[PDB]
Amino acid sequence: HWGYGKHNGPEHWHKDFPIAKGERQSPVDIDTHTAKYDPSLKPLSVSYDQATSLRILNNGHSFQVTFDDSQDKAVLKGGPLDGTYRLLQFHFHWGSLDGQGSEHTVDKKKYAAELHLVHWNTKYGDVGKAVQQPDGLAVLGIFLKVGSAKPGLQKVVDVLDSIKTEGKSADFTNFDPRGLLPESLDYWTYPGSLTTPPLAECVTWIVLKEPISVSSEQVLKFRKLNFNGEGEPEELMVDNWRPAQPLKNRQIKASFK
Ligand SMILES: CC(C)C(=O)Nc1nnc(S(N)(=O)=O)s1
Ligand SMILES: [Zn+2]
Repeated sequence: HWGYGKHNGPEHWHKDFPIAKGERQSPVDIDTHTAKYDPSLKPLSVSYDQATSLRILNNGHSFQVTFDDSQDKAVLKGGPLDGTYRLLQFHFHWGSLDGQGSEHTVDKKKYAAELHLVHWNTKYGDVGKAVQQPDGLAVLGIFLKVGSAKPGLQKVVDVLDSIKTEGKSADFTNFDPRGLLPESLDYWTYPGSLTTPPLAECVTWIVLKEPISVSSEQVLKFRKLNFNGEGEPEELMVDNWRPAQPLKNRQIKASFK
């Protein structure tokens, strides 16, 4: 199975998922001086007031919080998007040390972690259909740097001990993802892909310029998770990030000057 190790990591994924070498792969380095301000871009509309979180799960490659996506409860619209995108789940990518962990980079800078809020276009009816469409998904990416704690992240951090190994899940109701968002919704956007297999080229990426700060204690709890299932040799879930991929024939647009 694919993973992040020497023998099954990102450099191997193309063998099972040949689109890994495709024309719109993610993540990418965001060269801030080359991204063009696009005044036609609209402000992002993040409507999370009615979000219904359901469960938190260790899937062997990250941990994810899943939401009820059977109704327009927590939706993303505006920005570069046409139509309405329902929040399905969020998860993180992080490093073994604070100097790596993000998937996107900014002028080659790596952040300690990156949060992905994954949404799918309601015109396609379900996420499985959406993944087969070039505009099927919108992933809101938020960088994490280490400094002050993020209070809205603590409820997530405190339950991670109950999902240490692959396959574990827990009830995770009444979590408000608005507590994970930075002040500014200034963003970069570009057409890309899922960053884990199957690497489908179905995503409009919306990457916020402003990171959130999390504390060393919060990220250290991420690093206690395990890639392995219970009973297997313990392998810390760290460095679950795909490196930046070739930009190829793509322009990154900025919502801000
Ligand atoms: C629910 C399912 C289709 C899903 O969300 N799959 C993802 N695969 N990579 C993602 S990422 N790291 O680009 O946000 S999301
Ligand atoms: Zn992700």
